[PDB]
Amino acid sequence: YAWNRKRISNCVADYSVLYNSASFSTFKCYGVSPTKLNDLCFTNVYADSFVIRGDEVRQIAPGQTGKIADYNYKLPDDFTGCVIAWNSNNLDSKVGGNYNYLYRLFRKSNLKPFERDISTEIYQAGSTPCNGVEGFNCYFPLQSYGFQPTNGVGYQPYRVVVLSFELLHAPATVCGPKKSTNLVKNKCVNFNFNGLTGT
Amino acid sequence: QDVVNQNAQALNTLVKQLSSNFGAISSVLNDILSRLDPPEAEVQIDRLIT
Repeated sequence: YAWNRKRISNCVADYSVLYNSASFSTFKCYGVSPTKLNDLCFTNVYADSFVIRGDEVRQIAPGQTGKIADYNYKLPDDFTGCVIAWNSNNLDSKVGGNYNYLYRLFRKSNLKPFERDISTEIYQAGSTPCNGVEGFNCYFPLQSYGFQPTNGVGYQPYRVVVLSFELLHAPATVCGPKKSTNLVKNKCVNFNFNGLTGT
Repeated sequence: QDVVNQNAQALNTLVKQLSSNFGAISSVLNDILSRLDPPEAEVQIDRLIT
């Protein structure tokens, strides 16, 4: 419910370094082929990171259902970018269980794509206005997690980052290690200017 | 004058039709070609073709 948003820009990027880093549980790219990522020049790549349960990772896609993707996180249907997720259990192996995380049970208004749910205060469930007593028909949505090594291998904690980079918006700044080249004129040749391609 | 005007209007509409997505994720072939793998770019190019 509280995910960081690391705004990233003005550098040269890479993708192959993310191929041998770890066999992530899912490295799935929508709108772009993960093989060509080092050939085009993006515009203001974002970075959202958090940790969930390993079975819920399916909910991270443009138009899925699921309590997390309905009350915590929301993707647009025209999303262009991709998701990386890997089981983080060896570093998050607490035999007593790690309980430093929470998430929603129910929300009045469901989230628009990419909107922070800062409304992490008391929540009213039904009738009998509780006014901050957590009584009947007033349920706290924030429920902890069951992340421990004894839990199911599918229920282990998973670290996820969703590189959400928009395209064709401004002077591009995020293309990778493609090298420059001398400039010629008066010859019918190919070209590539910050991703703008043609001949 | 009507002949010239009608021909020019038809030509302009035809050449402007090149800038519509028709449902695809772009309006220029080279973009989809450099941005996608063939097994997926097939359907988008097909939409643009129709």
